[PDB]
Amino acid sequence: SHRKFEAPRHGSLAFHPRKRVHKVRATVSAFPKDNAAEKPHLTGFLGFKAGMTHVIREVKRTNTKLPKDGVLEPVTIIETPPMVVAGFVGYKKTTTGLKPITAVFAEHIADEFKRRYTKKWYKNTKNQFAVHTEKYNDVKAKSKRERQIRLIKNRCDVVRVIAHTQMALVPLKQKKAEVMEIQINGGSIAEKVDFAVSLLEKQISVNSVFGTDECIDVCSVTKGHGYNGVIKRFGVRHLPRKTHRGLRKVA
Amino acid sequence: KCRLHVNAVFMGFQRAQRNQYPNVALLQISGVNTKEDTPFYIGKRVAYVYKVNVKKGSNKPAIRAIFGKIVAPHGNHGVVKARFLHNLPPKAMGQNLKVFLYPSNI
Amino acid sequence: MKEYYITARCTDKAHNPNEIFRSRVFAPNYVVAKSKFWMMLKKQHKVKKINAELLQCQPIFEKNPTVVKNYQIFLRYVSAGGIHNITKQYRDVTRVGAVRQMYNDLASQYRTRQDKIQLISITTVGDKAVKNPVLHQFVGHHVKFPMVHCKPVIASKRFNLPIKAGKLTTKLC
Amino acid sequence: STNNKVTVIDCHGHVLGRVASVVAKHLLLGQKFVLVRCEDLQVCGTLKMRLVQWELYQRKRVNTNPTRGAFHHRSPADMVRKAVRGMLPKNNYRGKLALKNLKCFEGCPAPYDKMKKSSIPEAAAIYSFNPTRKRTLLGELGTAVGWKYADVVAKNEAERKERAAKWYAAKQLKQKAVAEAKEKILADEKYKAKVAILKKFGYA
Amino acid sequence: VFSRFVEVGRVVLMKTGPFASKLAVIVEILDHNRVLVDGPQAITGVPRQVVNLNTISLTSFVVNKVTRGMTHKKLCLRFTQDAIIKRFNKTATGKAIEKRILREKMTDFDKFQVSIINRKINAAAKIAVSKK
Amino acid sequence: PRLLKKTEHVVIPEGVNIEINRKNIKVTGPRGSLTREFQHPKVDIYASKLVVKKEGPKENVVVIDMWYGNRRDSAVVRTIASHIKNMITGVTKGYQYKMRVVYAHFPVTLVIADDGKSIQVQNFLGEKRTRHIEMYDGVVVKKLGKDEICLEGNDVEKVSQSAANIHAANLVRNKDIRQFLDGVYVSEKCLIE
RNA sequence: AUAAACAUACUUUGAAUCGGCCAAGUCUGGUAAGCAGGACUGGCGAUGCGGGAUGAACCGAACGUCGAGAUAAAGUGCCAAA
RNA sequence: UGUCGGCUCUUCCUAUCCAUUUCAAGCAGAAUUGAAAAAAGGUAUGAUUGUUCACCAUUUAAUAGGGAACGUGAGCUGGGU
RNA sequence: AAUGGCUGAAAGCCUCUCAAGCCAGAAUUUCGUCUAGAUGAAUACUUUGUCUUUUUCUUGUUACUUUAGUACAAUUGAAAAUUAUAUACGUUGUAUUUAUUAUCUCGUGUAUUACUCUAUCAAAAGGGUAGUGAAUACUGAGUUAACAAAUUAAAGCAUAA
Repeated sequence: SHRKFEAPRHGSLAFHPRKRVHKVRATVSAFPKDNAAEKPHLTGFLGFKAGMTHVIREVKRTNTKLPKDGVLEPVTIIETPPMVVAGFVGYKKTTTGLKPITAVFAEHIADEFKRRYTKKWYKNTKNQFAVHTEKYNDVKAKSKRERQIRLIKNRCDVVRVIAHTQMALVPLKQKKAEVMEIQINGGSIAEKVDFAVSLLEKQISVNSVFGTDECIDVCSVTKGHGYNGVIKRFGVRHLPRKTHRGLRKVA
Repeated sequence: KCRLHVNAVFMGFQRAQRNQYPNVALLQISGVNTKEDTPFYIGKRVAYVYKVNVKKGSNKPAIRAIFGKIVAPHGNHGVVKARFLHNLPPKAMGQNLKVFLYPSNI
Repeated sequence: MKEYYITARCTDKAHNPNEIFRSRVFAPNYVVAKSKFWMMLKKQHKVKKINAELLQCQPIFEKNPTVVKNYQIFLRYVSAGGIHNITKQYRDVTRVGAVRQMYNDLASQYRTRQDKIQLISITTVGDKAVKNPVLHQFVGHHVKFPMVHCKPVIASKRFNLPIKAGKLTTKLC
Repeated sequence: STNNKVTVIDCHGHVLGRVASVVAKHLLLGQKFVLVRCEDLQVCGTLKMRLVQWELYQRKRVNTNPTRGAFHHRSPADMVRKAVRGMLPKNNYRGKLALKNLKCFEGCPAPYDKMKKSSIPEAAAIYSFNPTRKRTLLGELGTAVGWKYADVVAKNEAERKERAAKWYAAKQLKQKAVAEAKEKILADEKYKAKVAILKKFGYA
Repeated sequence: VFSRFVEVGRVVLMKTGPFASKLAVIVEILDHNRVLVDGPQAITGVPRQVVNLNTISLTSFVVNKVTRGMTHKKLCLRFTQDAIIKRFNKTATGKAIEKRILREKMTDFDKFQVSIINRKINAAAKIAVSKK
Repeated sequence: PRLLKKTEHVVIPEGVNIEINRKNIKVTGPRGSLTREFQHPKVDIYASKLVVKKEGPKENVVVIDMWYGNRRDSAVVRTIASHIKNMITGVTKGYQYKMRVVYAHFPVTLVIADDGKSIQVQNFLGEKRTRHIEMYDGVVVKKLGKDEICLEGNDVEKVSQSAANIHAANLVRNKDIRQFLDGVYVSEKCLIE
């Protein structure tokens, strides 16, 4: 028999399975489409949600009935100290998807970046990138670095820099940095690698990535809530008071 | 040193849709594409030579073989019937068999 | 298909024992030809096997099976609607071959099995008496056509390999 | 003996199901197969006809859990693997081992582009098809149903042709010079004893 | 434009049957699938018979003044006038057929000599081509 | 029924050259060059000298022959011949499709870009929307007179389709089209020369 | 005419069973039914085997344990022998 | 094999009520009527009655028709039987 | 998609095509974007450099420890496209497994190689350059053969990450 009355289904099937992530940081699934007729630039950053407040803003849109004295709106503050570029990676378009070809790293790597490679820092030998730094200027290692640059300029289509935050600039108790790959969108692969090479060990501020009054996309992990019933997870209707064995379940 | 055999593939046992008779094995000799080229191989020797990884303390040979004869053709496509001293193991389906040039009639 | 010349006569009070019935029956073998012959006598002259006796049943061979002739076949076939008389034309060197063509043609074009067709007659027509729209184009003295998209011909089943080397090609032939 | 070599089938100008039937039989005969360019295979019917057939295939899906249901791979190499798997024994070790010897790739990858290629005369489209019967390439059908790597294969194939165009041009020059040097040896006065044997058996 | 046609007088080569690799002449076209070939029985040995077109191959020779239903007496006369046998033996197909007849009467010893000689000649011809 | 040989030909005039490479005909004339691929697997296109008049001399023709083939597949011999005939005419005396604007109350203003490769349709039936139909390569729009435009080109298929694009952009919706006779219609089709 | 001596004729004593169902170049009641009820025969029940992918009844053919051969129904692109 | 309805909830069919794209009219406009593509999204609140049904009062772009053991009782309720 | 059209035959005209070839057109489909996610890839450090199994230490992994056995650089596999394919030829008529004249020694140089190795320039190349060896041709000669014989197992825990 048909359901007597029609109603929209509770919850979205676009978000099933409904499973909690493991890492706190959320990797962006995609980057803006590349355009080859513009100067190279970075297409992303990384910040920490400080909190919310509210503002009053003057309305500049015309033909609107909003008050001329301003409208109260909520805002979210995202603290974004400058990030440090530690290296870059080239990607190649294969018949199975993007494949990283090689990764080139800077000479000096901060201890915040190194902590990402262990699970117990205080019990570690803390020798991450030690061989890479020790023989950085060796003639054999210099030629390998140049070949890596040349290989990317020939057999790569996507260039991303490896940038990490400086956790000493935020009140977070964490000391291990958060690492993100920021894709370079711009000219050819030759001038994209040149842009990334000049960015090694430099600091990139959030103003160099985002402009003024720019609409952007934000990717993050929602606040955890633990085990929950069907009333909160989906929003189904509660059962009558007369119900045996409980009210907050799908009948 | 030299090649004095022809690779024949152990296609399977003489069978029907749902039954199977392991007394006769069906071989597909290399280079024989029709039943009219089969009369040469009727009566020839066929060996299924297989390797067994024996232990050092064992006197069993590392290389063993099962010998048989080609007795009749099977269809119009050069497949033959062979009978062996012991029925071939069905784990050897698709493996290669040696078809020798003896008993010679030339 | 084969030809047979069959003669017989009836010896009973209804048929005089001087009337001889002849036919030229097409059949795969002489047993089938006799059966076709006896159905005609029963269905036309009330002559039955028990009351009659066969005289001759001998094969008929083409005098010159090397000259191409235009055969005109008159036949009747039973369909769902009823019974129709049809005239078909075939080109061949033997009478039996043309009749074999007719049976295969009727079974495909009209979906009519063998046991629904009766071959009334088969004669030889002239060059310009061919009316088949397709067959008429090969009757002239200057028929010429290039056979294209040829598949290469294998000499025998010996050289018929399942997987070959290199690329495959057709032939302008 | 043992067959350690790989039979490389160029799936260009072939029919999907007729290639699969021959390969699936030989996979059961112990042969190792690689079907390069499994996206250039042809199937009967226009694109509109093929897309309708795909929609019927895409409908088959477990109602209570689509993740358990039939998985409809769009890659042409996976289209062929589905066809070949259907012609092999099901749920036994014999059919699993046979399918372990088969590979398609959408182009010609690094090891298989310099190997000897084979053809299946039974599966050639020029033999089994009326020329006016409209066909569809597996690649063209794959793009229409959501195969994202159609232009990656085209780019990789374009590089492969231009590299083979100069390898063949260079090799032709060597073979022409070798053939001439062979003609001077064959016509040489001192080689008469050897050449006489060659001509007597039709080799010269 | 097509160069070889199925017509009366066209010399065809039988590919299968008891008369494979024997020359023949088309004398009458039955229909699109069948022709009558009478490659002179007194010369090539192929009797006047009806053959499907799938079992022959056209050659580049057409006998002049060959008409429909040409008799074997006159066909033999015109067959030897154009010297079809002489001309066919100089073609790639003519030499391919002759080679196969030569090879099929080679014993083991004869194949041994050719492999030894051909290997040396081919290797020697490779040495004679400089690499600069 | 099947035809043993269905044949057609087109006559190459004095100042026209044609090269055929696997059913890829490239006709060159005084007014430019034209190329088209005829991907039918059963036609044979080649150039030859044939007598087309009952008593005239040989003149160069392009012969399109199709041998044994049913009536469904034999219909492309004349189709290909007519396409080649149109391509010959388009490079000697190019095609021209003249169009006229019909309106009852609201005048329609046509804005043609300087290059002529696009047109603008404004105030069609008083609508605020503006149509900016573009044209195919080799098709040029110019305004002849009041409420009249024409398209010039060497390819009839592109000139006619561009004309169809202009008309199809000005269709009356949700109204009686027998009463609202508004739009841009092809008055007549002719040759430039 | 043909067949029939481990033929033929039986005698005594006794078991189980008398819910049946199916097919169809058959029939009746019914609009009809995988419905109800019949005439003749063959079946299933009581029966496995080869085939029809699967199936009480269809087709071939009825069964001690086996070897080698010709076969029946029906098949011969792969699964699957051809 | 827990025997009606309602509450709850998911999914499916199209013989489509609305929204999207089209054609026809005895289509001037507006409002409508017949039909094609299309089942991805929607299809309500109440008085009386256990009611399915029914009939009224509204609101809506529309308040379409049905299936899933006449969906759904170790899911409820127990008004009907 | 329905539909409306262009060019255009069949069928000298006509025709949106129960023909070839195209265009416009949906809350449509596919990419793009969102969520989950398989085999994977890159880099950092620890190693290892012909190979495994059985024991054994550790929360566990890897390296590691011991007794053996085993192999030893050198000819390995590519036209593309079309198929009514410019002309000509039809080059016929056996894909893989499976194309080396037994072994060793003696004799001099040249030449060749999708051959091996080293150095260098390069490089997600069957790459270039130089050198070296191997195989082969020019192109030899000699010795010998008779019976025989011609793939991993089993045990440990010192140190290090």
